[PDB]
Amino acid sequence: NFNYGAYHSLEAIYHEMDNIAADFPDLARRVKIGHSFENRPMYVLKFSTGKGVRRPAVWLNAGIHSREWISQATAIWTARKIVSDYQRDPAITSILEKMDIFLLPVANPDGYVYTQTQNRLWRKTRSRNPGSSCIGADPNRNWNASFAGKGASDNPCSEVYHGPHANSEVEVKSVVDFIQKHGNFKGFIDLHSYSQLLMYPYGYSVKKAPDAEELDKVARLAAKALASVSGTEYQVGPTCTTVYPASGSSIDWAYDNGIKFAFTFELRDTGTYGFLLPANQIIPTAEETWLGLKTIMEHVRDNL
Amino acid sequence: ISVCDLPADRGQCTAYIPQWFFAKTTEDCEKFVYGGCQGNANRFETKDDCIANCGCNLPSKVGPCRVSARMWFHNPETEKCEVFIYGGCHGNANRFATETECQEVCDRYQKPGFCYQPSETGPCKGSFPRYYYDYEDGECKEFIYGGCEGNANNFETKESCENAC
Ligand SMILES: [Zn+2]
Repeated sequence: NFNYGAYHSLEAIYHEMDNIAADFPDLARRVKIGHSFENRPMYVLKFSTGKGVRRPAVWLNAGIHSREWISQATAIWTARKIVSDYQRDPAITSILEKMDIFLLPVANPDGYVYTQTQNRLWRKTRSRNPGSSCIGADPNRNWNASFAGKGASDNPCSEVYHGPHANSEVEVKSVVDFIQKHGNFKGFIDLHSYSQLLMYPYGYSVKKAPDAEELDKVARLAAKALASVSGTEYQVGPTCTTVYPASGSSIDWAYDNGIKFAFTFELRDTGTYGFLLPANQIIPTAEETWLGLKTIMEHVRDNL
Repeated sequence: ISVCDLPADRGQCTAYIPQWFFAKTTEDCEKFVYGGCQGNANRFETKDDCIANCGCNLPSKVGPCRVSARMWFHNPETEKCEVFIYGGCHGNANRFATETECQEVCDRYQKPGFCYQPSETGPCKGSFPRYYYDYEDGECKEFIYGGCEGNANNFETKESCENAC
């Protein structure tokens, strides 16, 4: 009886992830991939039919920015969506048979609890860094992708502070280490909010990505599938030109590490509510996003 | 999205709608004209709403001039509103005439997450005057609580509410 149309505490989300894996031990496993600055576990749901050998997989990332609540809420509905529609929807069922889905609903647990209890708009980690009394680094400026180039601040008090060095944030290192150890990821989708954008590399430079053509095509296909639920409109493009320069971003790191299908979703809305998206929009957001996610995943299934 | 890193975007349309945006050049909240469609997230109905989004992490800025005066800014290092001397021109968004204004503006979206949920009366039929924080109004407002269940946005007095929220 988990209300997927409500925003939840970290505790509740972690627990629901556990129930999902309990109800589908055949299909879903809660794996701890690391810990946060404040020593909270980082949990992923692994979805698979491959009996424990490394298959090709897509990484679904959410909640790297803690105030972006629709992100985590969508990610956990999607956990339930994937299991509930396995062998009832040709679409996922066909994806799952070919490949594994790794889902990280709260990539920044410390920040998330901090938004729930202290500061609703908090964005960064809660790492405490020598040099300043300011707290946290922006985990989406912390990756080893033109780290510390244009598109990030070196002022620790900045919302977009890149941190002391690439992968300094243990939350980020945890994902990097785990994806690299695995070594055969094919898709990487990072969920954020808000603005309704679906973007692809690069953010650290105006340079076109070698796969820029196909990326835009898929993005647009996925954008259209998403629109086909309730009419929600997305714009598409590379990060640097669509929003701004951003150095050390996750989808750029991924793409430069041989994951071709690297996309960012900025979910709802466009500014009416902003970060404070009312709970009554979680499911509608999650339904539509699902189609865009499947479209991308189908496309990855087929290029394999 | 990092709202404060977006440029002004009037969009592709012909409307005439004055709004505010955070200007990265000057790091201050400024007026621009919106064309009613498309655009981006860096767009606010009032100056205070823009500062509440983008201003409160900036360092204090005295600026070039010396028509000096005592002002307040939200110090990101202490999360306290503190006094600084403003030269009179070219300052950034982190600048308020009074301590209270500085506190109320910068705390607008920085309250605990539970302060931003709708007041929930609950199922029960009691009537207990309780207060809750209403972010639309930006005030702790009286409401009437049923007596069981509900949520954390529920306080016995007003100063209790504004203490938490
Ligand atoms: Zn984000």
